[PDB]
Amino acid sequence: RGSHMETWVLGRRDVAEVVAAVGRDELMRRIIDRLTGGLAEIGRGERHLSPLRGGLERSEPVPGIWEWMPHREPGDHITLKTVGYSPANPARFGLPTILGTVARYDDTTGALTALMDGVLLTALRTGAASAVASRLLARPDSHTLGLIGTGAQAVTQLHALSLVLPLQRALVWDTDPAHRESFARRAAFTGVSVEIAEPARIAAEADVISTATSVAVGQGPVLPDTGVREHLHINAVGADLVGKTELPLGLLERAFVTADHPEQALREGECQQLSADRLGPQLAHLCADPAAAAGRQDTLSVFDSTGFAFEDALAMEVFLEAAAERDLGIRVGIEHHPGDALDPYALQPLPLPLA
Amino acid sequence: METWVLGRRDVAEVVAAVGRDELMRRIIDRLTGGLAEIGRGERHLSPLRGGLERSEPVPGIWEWMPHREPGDHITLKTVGYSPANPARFGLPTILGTVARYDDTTGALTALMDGVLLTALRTGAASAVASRLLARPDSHTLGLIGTGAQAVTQLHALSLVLPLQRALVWDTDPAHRESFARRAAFTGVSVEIAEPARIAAEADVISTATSVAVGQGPVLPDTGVREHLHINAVGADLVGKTELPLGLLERAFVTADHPEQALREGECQQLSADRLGPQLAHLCADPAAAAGRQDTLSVFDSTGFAFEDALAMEVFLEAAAERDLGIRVGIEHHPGDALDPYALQPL
Ligand SMILES: NC(=O)c1ccc[n+]([C@@H]2O[C@H](COP(=O)([O-])OP(=O)(O)OC[C@H]3O[C@@H](n4cnc5c(N)ncnc54)[C@H](O)[C@@H]3O)[C@@H](O)[C@H]2O)c1
Ligand SMILES: NC(=O)c1ccc[n+]([C@@H]2O[C@H](COP(=O)([O-])OP(=O)(O)OC[C@H]3O[C@@H](n4cnc5c(N)ncnc54)[C@H](O)[C@@H]3O)[C@@H](O)[C@H]2O)c1
Ligand SMILES: O=C(O)[C@@H]1CCCCN1
Ligand SMILES: O=C(O)[C@@H]1CCCCN1
Repeated sequence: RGSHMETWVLGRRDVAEVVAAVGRDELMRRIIDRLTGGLAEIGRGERHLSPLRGGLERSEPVPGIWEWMPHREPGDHITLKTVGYSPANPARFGLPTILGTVARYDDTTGALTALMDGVLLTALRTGAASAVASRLLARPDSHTLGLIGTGAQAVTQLHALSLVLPLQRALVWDTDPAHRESFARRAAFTGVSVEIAEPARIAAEADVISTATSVAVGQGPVLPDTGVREHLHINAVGADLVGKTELPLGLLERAFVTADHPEQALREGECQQLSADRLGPQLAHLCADPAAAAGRQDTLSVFDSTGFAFEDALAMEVFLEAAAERDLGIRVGIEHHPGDALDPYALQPLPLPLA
Repeated sequence: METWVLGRRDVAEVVAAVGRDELMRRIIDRLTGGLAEIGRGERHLSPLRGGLERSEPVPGIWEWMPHREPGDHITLKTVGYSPANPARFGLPTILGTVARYDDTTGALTALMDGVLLTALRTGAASAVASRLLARPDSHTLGLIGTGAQAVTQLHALSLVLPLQRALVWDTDPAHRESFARRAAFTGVSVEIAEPARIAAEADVISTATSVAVGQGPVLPDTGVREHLHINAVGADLVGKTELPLGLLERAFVTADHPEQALREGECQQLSADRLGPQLAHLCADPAAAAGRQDTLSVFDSTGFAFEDALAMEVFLEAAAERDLGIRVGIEHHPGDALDPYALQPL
């Protein structure tokens, strides 16, 4: 009837090809630009924040969560990221803590049209979001980045931030000695000099900090409440379980705090520690009217990052566009579309080879 | 390492390898056993499902349906209800897929079609309820709505009851016209008949319509047989019902998922205290249904992810039997877990 629909699958080999072909820096800039425009759209009321996401707490081996994150563009498509936070992963299985995929469904028919790896895309859009926030809230001559947690997100935090700020040094800490010791290797491609530094030194020297740890519920802060530079900006990225926090309450209460997604942040971000009156205007507001950020670069600021599906949808479109140009991915007929729409058993087998 | 994907050609090859009747029976058996586990408190009903409403071209909804087995895997069905699909697009109303993820690590280990699977487990669920609640000598099936679910309703029921004929109705003439062809494989003779006649003559009815919210009922309260059992299958949007209230109030009603049915099924029209035991309890203790076969009964079917997990497991086993499917490395598992740009050869 209509032309046969199939699901366009970009797995790990194609996603690697997009990175090699576009270039890491260009790909990240594309994501930054698309996020910036989309957040400003939300800030103008032209689009909406994603609905709250849902999830299943897992107790074992270590407390974790598996979430589904929908975003609908009415009449167009529905994006659904499915993603696990499993922080025993790298230590028990050799896997990323964050493992997921992103799928797109036609909003008109419901058909699954595309499916791709969520691991790299997640890391990219999360670094991008910190870059968006830091352009607005970090001093534009920031030279020193601090990183607490030097696992996966840390790599793209450094990368994104190195594209928007004149970073000269990264001072880095992880409670796992092997993970902080390998960071420099992982960070080499950015050109930014790396030094292992304890949290107190990070707090004392950084212009900009990103916290992105797997700290357990009840076990923060990961950055001690000591001396910070007056203009410090922090991207508080770590987040999973209710009860999981990274920053000291005291520090938050001296900061201009902006959430990506306030309803979410107030339940599972750093803002879970705060009453709502202690939040400034949300990131989308700042994107749409950057004058709202006036004077905030020069005093303490916190971006409370939690992640939401709109970010995944935008990043996925960047990937799909680049994959379309470069002829990447496979086409798989996953859904059964019977030749008679009213007959579940109108099934077509694999054609016979020509003998 | 990789994701095992079973597509449209592979599910065709499953049905051929197993046989339509046998595959249905396999699903009926797994569902019976699984429901009984729930009825004994050994497994739990899936959590309430989520959804996004869609207004164009006609009202529908797209839903996500999770089921966790703590420690093995998480099943997620993603499924649309888009009742203009057949007439506008030549696509099924119900269009979905079912994915399996490892509970421990979160990885995506399998992905398959949800269209056949949904039709089969939904037929199966009615067969489960009907074996308990229809007269065992039922010979006449009634169908209101003769779209895709009606096919597997007839099929599954034909396997647990000695059906000789089906009396059928659809508000779309072209859809009631084609039913006999879609049903012919079962050997059950088909006759088109108005809803009042189906109500008077059927031993067992399944309602599975894409009726709009507030436009029920699809079966009139016009006189029924004493022993009638109804599988009330249709549902999607809150405010959608198929049965007349007067009939529900006189019935022994069992729900697949009571909490869900009270919100989205026929049990929307009832209070919790009026329901009989849930279907899981009846499967755990069939003796609890004694005598209900001979009086008016309704199974309020809404669909829940546990049924999809169980059906998916049947497909996976059959496909493993025959090395069916492809394996695709979708997820980027960097050898270096801490490097999202560690991609990936050689
Ligand atoms: N958009 C978002 O805001 C977003 C997106 C992706 C991930 N995340 C979250 O960011 C966090 C990090 O993810 P990841 O992929 O980098 O995980 P990872 O497991 O790759 O890295 C986490 C690092 O934190 C270290 N760590 C644990 N406790 C610490 C402490 N007290 N101080 C310093 N280091 C500590 C671990 O040793 C590990 O190396 C998680 O909480 C995750 O859910 C958020
Ligand atoms: N487990 C469950 O209970 C479960 C599972 C799958 C589908 N469903 C539901 O079953 C319903 C049918 O799904 P389908 O896949 O067969 O859809 P379909 O579109 O193939 O068939 C529905 C049929 O209903 C007919 N119809 C509409 N209004 C009617 C009326 N007032 N009287 C008689 N016929 C009418 C249509 O003309 C169409 O032929 C949907 O609501 C769907 O969401 C339930
Ligand atoms: O938005 C994200 O992708 C992450 C997934 C893990 C939990 C928190 N946020
Ligand atoms: O359980 C199911 O698959 C169907 C999906 C559509 C809404 C009604 N229930």
